Amino acid sequence: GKVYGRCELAAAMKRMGLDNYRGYSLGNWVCAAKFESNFNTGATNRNTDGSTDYGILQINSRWWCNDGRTPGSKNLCHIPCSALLSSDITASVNCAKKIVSDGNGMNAWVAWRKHCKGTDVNVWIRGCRL
Repeated sequence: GKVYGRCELAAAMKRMGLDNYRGYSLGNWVCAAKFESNFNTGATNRNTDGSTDYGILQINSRWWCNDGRTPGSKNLCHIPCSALLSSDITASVNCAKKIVSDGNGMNAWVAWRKHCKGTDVNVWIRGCRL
């Protein structure tokens, strides 16, 4: 589990095809990861309902991944939640693509909605030479 750099993560996400995935430019995804986890792939947050949020994009164990300890995990991304704490963002990015395609866009992420939606997201990739 590592803390990525901003341009480091922008480059990895660009490579994985997130740029304009579902109409969302890259700065959206980099802003969302900054505010969801401060770029830390190992972050976990436990919730009052017994679900936990895993990794760089704080993906929740009730809906998206299965950790074994969560009431009625749908496991919609078909992954163990531990896969989402790896230094390699691949599992997180592929599950994030199912989440943004679920019908509510990037609004599935509370941090994106509060801290990124409606701000200038272009700044999050400035300087990166992508």
